[PDB]
Order: sequence, then structure tokens, then C-alpha cells
Amino acid sequence: MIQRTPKIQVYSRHPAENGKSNFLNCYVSGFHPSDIEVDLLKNGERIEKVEHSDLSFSKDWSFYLLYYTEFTPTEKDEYACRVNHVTLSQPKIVKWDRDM
Amino acid sequence: GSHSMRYFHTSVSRPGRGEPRFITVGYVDDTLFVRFDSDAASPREEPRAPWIEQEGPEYWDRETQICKAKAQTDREDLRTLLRYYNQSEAGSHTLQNMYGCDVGPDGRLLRGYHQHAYDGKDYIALNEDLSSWTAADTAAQITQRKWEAARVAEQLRAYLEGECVEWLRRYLENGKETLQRADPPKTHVTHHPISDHEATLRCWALGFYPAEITLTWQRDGEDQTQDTELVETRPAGDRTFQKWAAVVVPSGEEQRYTCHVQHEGLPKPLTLRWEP
Amino acid sequence: RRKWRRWHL
Repeated sequence: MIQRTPKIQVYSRHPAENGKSNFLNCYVSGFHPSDIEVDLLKNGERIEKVEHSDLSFSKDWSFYLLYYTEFTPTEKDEYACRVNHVTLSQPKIVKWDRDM
Repeated sequence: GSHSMRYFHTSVSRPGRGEPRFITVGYVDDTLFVRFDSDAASPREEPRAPWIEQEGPEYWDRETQICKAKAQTDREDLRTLLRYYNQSEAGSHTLQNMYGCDVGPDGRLLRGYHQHAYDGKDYIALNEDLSSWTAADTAAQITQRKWEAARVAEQLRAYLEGECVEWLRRYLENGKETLQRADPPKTHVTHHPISDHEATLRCWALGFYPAEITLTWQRDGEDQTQDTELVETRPAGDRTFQKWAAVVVPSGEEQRYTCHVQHEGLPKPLTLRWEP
Repeated sequence: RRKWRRWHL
């Protein structure tokens, strides 16, 4: 069975502004099978009560999901998305970069 | 303009962990409007857009019943597929189906769709004629023979040309505030030094709807197609989308580069420059 | 709104 590894993007809903409420997004797409584990991290630790979209798929049948949480970015705080999937030998961590 | 309605369905088996999980969602263009999850507290089809919330109790009962029927049919079909592919009962398997319709500016059917995938690959698809089938393999041929005998294509054609289109037009009118509003990208260019010799120019497009967009970089009016990094268009979470396009430029030559932005919400296409 | 499915694989 052909498996496809997830593409991962981590970004904010609005342009990032220190001290201003915002949304942190982790968008996972292009993957198969659909079983996937996604955590959003604040300074290496898991953020609680993170919401996600209902499973759907692209025209090529590959799956996508959006994981999201309200957050207030600061100069000090580091954010990331941690993703595990059958295609990954270990969890893939993608750091949030306000420039991307 | 042109519009689409799609229903997406995914069943995933989980041997030894109860029955398959079923999730289905409906979309008009890039807008999620309904969802059903078999694992939900008490499974109902639920509204996900404000313009569908006005549909009465009978709409929601029927949709919910259709979803429940589909979940059960999917359970049987997963068992059938194990047989067709001589597979053990040990593994988790995926069954996907999409159907829907595209309409033009006039509200007439452009194209109807109905197709299935098993474990991520094409299984069977209804052809554009809404009368003939494409089976991916000898297993799918068994379904094809069954569906030809039961005249399923005719039943799908009737819906796709009829109710699919009619309800789409209704949804477009009821949701005209949002579904027929194109929000333009908010655009800006950022500069990211790499070394003393070069830098990345990144052209941003934020807050746009629908997702369709063109972002390209030019140098002296010549498209930098091969040299551009383009992220996948990504959802902001507020119905809008984001995208950026980047090029590596020799330091001091920034003003030779123009980012070009095409989107339906724009009065006119944009030509952006790095502005320090 | 949805199509009722009356067929199996």
C-alpha cells in the first residue's frame, strides 16, 4: 500500500504582534493513511485543548487537517508543531517562524 | 461566477477497536458547511456555515439519516473490499468517496462527479457522461458489473443534474453575503538576508477568499518560475487563505524584482516591490 | 443536500 508523508506548515492566522491575541495553526496535508498525531508546543511543552478540523481530502485522495489554538505571541516564547505518522521514523517537529 | 458543491466521505476500519470511524463533510466552493462524525456524542449532521442554519428540522433529520445509512453501507463495503483483494482482517483500511457538481455563472451544470478510492488509490469513478464507469482494476470491475446491472449511473445522473444543482443555487443565494463575496489578498513583500551576497524576497498574500490565487516573481519583466519557492495555499481558520512566494536575489538587485498577484477580489492585478 | 445511497460495492 502506497503511503504518503504529511506536508506541515505552522503559522499564525493574523500577522504576528507581540502581546496581541492571535491563532496558531498547524496545517497537515498530502498524507496517507489518515491516522495522524498532531501537537502544538509552547516552549517544548504540549498546549492543551487544541482544536482541529474534521477529516477531509483533496482531489488526489490525500488527507488534510488543520490544528489550531488561540495564542498571544511574545518575543521570548517559542512555538512548534509536532507530528507523528506511520511514514515517520520519529516525530517531526516544525518550529513556528513568523517570517514563513 | 462558477461554483461547486462536494460531499466527502471517509471510513477507516480499526480491527479489534470497534466498528470503522465514519466522517463526512460537505463543501460549497472553499466553504465547509456540514459535518457528520460517527464517533460524535450523539451523531447528527451539524451546520458549519451560518447560511445553512436556517434549514428546518426536516432538512437535518434527512441529512442525518442519509449519513447514518452511508456509514453502515461503508461498513459493509469495507468487508466486501477485504474479499475482493484477498486481504486478512488484521489491518486498518480506508474507503473514500466524493460526489458533487460544478455549475457555471448561469447556474447550469458544468460537470457532475462521483468517485471512490480504497486505501488511497482510485477504485471506481463515474465518467463525465454520468452514464459509464471507469474501474481501476479487476476488483473494481466486480462493482462496475453490479452497478451496471442495478443502473446506479442513471440514479446518480438524476441527482447530479437535478437536486445537486438546485440545492447548490439555493445555498449560493442563501449564503450570498459570503459565498458570492471574493475577499482580496492583503499583500506585502519582506526581505531576508542570506549572506553579504544575497537575500530572499518573500511576497505575501493574506486574508483572501476563495483559495484560488496566482503569485509569481519577475526579474526585469521576465518570470522567475524555476527560481521561485511557493508554499501550498493554507487556511487561516477564519474562512480565508494564505500563500507566499519567495526568490533568492543578489544583494543590491532587489528593485529589479516584481511580485505579481492575481485574485478575483482585487479591483486589478497587483505589481509589488520590496519597499525598505 | 445529499444523495441517498442505495447500492453496495
